[PDB]
Amino acid sequence: QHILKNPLVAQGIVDKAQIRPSDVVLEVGPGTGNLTVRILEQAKNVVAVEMDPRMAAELTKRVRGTPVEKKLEIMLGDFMKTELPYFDICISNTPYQISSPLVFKLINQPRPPRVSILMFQREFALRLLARPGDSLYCRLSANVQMWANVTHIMKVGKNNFRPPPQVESSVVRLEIKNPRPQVDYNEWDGLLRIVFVRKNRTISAGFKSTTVMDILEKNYKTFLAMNNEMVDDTKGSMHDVVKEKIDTVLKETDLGDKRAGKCDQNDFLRLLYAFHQVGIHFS
Amino acid sequence: SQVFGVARIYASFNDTFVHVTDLSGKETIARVTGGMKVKADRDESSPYAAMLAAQDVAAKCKEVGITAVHVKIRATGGTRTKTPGPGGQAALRALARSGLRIGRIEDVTPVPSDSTRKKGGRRGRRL
Amino acid sequence: FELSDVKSSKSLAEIYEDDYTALSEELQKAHSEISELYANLVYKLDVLSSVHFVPKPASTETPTISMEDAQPLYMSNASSLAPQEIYNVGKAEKDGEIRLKNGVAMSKEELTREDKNRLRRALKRKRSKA
Amino acid sequence: AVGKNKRLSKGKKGQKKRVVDPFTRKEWFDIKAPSTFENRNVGKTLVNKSTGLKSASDALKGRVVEVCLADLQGSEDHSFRKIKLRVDEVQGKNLLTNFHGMDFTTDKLRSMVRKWQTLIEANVTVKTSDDYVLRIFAIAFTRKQANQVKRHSYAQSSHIRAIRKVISEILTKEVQGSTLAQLTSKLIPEVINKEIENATKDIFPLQNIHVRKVKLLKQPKFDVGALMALHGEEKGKKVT
Amino acid sequence: KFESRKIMVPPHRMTPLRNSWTKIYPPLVEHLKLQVRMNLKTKSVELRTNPKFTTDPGALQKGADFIKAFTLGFDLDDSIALLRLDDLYIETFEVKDVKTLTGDHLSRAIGRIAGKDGKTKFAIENATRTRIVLADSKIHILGGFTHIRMARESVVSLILGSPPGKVYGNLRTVASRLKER
RNA sequence: GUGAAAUUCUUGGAUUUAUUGAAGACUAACUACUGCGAAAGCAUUUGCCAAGGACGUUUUCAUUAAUCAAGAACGAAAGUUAGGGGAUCGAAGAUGAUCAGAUACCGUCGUAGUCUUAACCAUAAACUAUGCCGACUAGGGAUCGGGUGGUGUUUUUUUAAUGACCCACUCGGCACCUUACGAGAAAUCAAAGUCUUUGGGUUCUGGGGGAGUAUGGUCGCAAGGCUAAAAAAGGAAUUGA
RNA sequence: AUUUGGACAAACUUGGUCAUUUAGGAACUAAUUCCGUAGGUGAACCUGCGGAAGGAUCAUUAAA
Repeated sequence: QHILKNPLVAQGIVDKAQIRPSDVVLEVGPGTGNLTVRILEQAKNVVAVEMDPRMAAELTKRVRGTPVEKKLEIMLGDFMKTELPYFDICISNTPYQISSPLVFKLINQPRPPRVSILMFQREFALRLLARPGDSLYCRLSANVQMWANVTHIMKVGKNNFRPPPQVESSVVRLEIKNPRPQVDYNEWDGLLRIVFVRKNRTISAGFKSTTVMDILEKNYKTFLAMNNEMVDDTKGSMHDVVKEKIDTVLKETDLGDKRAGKCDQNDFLRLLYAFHQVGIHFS
Repeated sequence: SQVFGVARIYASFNDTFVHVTDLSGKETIARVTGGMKVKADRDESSPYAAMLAAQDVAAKCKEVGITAVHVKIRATGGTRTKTPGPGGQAALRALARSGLRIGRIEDVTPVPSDSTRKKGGRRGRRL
Repeated sequence: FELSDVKSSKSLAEIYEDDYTALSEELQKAHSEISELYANLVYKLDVLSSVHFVPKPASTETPTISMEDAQPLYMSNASSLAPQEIYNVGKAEKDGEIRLKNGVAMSKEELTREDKNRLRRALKRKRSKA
Repeated sequence: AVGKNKRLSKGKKGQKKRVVDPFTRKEWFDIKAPSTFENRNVGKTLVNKSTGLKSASDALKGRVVEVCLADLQGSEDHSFRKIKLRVDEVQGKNLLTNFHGMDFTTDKLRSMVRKWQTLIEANVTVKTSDDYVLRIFAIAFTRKQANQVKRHSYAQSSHIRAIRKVISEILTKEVQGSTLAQLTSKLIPEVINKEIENATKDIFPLQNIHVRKVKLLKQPKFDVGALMALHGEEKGKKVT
Repeated sequence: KFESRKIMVPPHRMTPLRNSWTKIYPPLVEHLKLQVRMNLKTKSVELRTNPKFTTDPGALQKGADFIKAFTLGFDLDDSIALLRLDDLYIETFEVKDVKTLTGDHLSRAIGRIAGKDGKTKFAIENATRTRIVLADSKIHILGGFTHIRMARESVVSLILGSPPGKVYGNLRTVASRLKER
């Protein structure tokens, strides 16, 4: 593990957290407890989940005897598996390998928190902060810029970390878009997978892959079966007849030629609307 | 006088096949496996498995009535290693101690002249 | 410990026969040599600081006889053993029994409830002392 | 592995009882080499059954056996040598066999492989006067002279191609002049590589000149009378 | 009923074979009773079991393993150790089988897996109680089954590029558990 | 199958055995302190097409030479566009196992790709980390190619080739090793040497690290626009009192 | 196919029946480094490809 060496950046974390006194705050990996006692001093309720029995024991031994131990509660177990309550702010410093599924979880949480602040790698943070026209744009970047809006705060140093890691870090803030736009996440994820198989090929060729053609053929086929219609007989492959269909969609939209690193959410939605319009569904 | 068998012994890295066939390799006399011999998953490449396998297939070979045998080991070959194993040496010792009349030992391992790319990668396959 | 990167003096048969056959003989011989040296040096200092005559300490297989006996040589080992040191009393092996240091033994079922109470009180106070 | 902690799979849901009696239903059949060899009586094979004489015949015709010339001719000098034959005809537990191919042993090839010489290979494709299509692989090494002060013995590619052409000429001429059994008899006492040696004696000192391998590629039409001739009629016993 | 085996020898191995041939046959012809001949015409050695002089099934096989180990490049005493035991087993493998490398990369790798003056090789041999033979690409490891297994894992690490300090760390670790057992 | 299991598929019997056939790649060992190419790069057979090095020449002509902005050609891998097949391997992705330990961190599938055609794309630790052309300055062994001389052996002889090894010499190369008479920060260097401070011809370039600060000097970057909660020994305790 | 009247009548609702299980007080028992390229969602970085050492060389080994 790694321990922080900057109560000043802890002060920066709580200052950018911008605490409301009516907050229940959930913390994954509370650590040695500096952030824990700061949020215990700042908020109304602090729930801390922990997977380390030794860390939870040293924490309860450090916080046993304070006035806010009645407001502090320590839950044990894999927070990704166990049930989580409502919270207004989430602050954590976990290993990022479980933070990215935690990122998806806090996006898809029912009644999502108002604001949240997280710590990531420098590369991971820039990949999340990737805009169109930039080199780090990915499926994760398009997902987070679709479902929410982000804001950079600051960067962290490994020499200021103990022990110093290899990869640098940074601190970001996540705010879920209220209300959430009614995009079927299945359709959005399927189209994002299909468009970001290669971010610099043509979207035409990205559909011209065989497996996406087969998947959308099966999807449109069971769609036609559920709508109870019959397809005209294709002399070659059903993949090829619905490929011609999607090519008509592409030359209708005039965007399938483009580069996937530059097109925006508006072109994304007009394309998915064209696909739901012609009856193509990614799930 | 004697009657000969074909003791094809595949010395896999984590397995041992002791298959004996008749002439032209068509009439398959017996076939056995290391893990089947010793019911473990670490010990499917065990010299002890080779011992028990050689003893059992020697019992079958003397059962059918074949006395002498030419034995042909074969490693993994392919793009993998082409050197047979200590399980192969153990099986050879065990069959020699079983006492079937060894006519000739062979190492027929399929060696590529010029093969394809292995599943390793740019840094190495294992460890 | 630490390994050696020189050539092994012995072969596989030699190390395997060695294994196929005191902390260590080296520490034993080292203790022996430094003991004889300390004996000689204490002897030298006794020479230099003695008013009275002190000779040399001593001089530094086969069946061999030990002249000096630290015992009367005709006493049995069982005779020199003390009865306490050959049997003491402990707690009973059956948990339904309780054996005391004065040798008394009590079954947990032939007792009365007041006696079980005071016995639990005694065990509690002794364990709390512990 | 068949241990109690071997996690069960689909596998042996439904199996059978070992009642096939394979070694009692099977039948031993002695194969026998053509008359060009000393010990024609070598090796017995097992036919699976006897109710299908058709199955016996097609299986024995599909049999492709292999032997070594050492055990074939009693001279264990030719242990490295190895040939493949195939039973072409059957006659009452005795099976006529005929030649199919040839190779050496890998350890012989490996030992002949060295580091300070050049290996030359010739791979000719030919058809006999017996109309057997064949492919021949032969090998030789660039030895050094007795006066050789050089560590290596390497020659020019001009010499390589010239000697290659010389070799392939020799093979084509001898095979087209020969028939099948004639080629086998030539093949036995290594005389062809000696011929190539005496031919290439002027170009360069060579060594380990050996025909590596023989590949039957096509066989002509069937001639049981010719097979009986090259191998070397029967009444019954009055069962009642 | 005699029974015989033949074993080739390369000339670079035949030179110390001729040099120290005198101590080769006394362990076998006396304790295993195995007829020896050596065709320098064929660069091979022949071993024949006589039925009345010898009734021992695995002895010809054991002598075959002995001469195989020596010809593969192992020393006389360790090949004799293989004769004394029966559970001594050899594994050879190649650098191109584990991870193909080219030219000076292969050269630097051989220098790495050798270490300065075979010091690392001696460390491996002392730790795993194994014996190692380092050819151009063929690497031969004689010893017990799990011993040569552990040595194989270590030398695979060396080939892949492990630094010798961390190699020594893992070495004293595995030697600690092997000395504890 | 791994360190270990596990996903996986095996009575329509996998794995294996033998007999093949198809596919698409690849051209090992031989193989070098070898060779070829301006480099990148170049190993199956044979043929063709051209080309080129070097050696040999009492052939040719007679400065036609070097350095060179502009401009031109080539340029690993990957990547991009349009085709092909597409065995293997395989950024992505998908999962089994997440077991202690990573001392022993994968297993499986599989898109792009991997190769090819037609184009781009011009980066590499594209390194001898070392401008070119030219001249001089130690040896000693090598090898390769060419030629010469003689010596031998193998070789062969009105046939279509007389080639192979020896030594002496010769060019021209891959180089190797010793040393300096020289130089230096030293390693070292036959150049990174050519008499103290210095002129053979020629393209280019210049006058450490982190930290901390001021920034008009510059470029990117955004958001939301109704939403609400008010002190405890009133301990612990199979242990106490 | 359809049809008359009875009885059984599942099942449901509305409850009645009895049955069986399922915190307060009150008792007791027991106590490795680098380039370039491509990519990445269980990302203290990793994968893939093509390159460099600026990564530590022991042993045998002319012929009979």
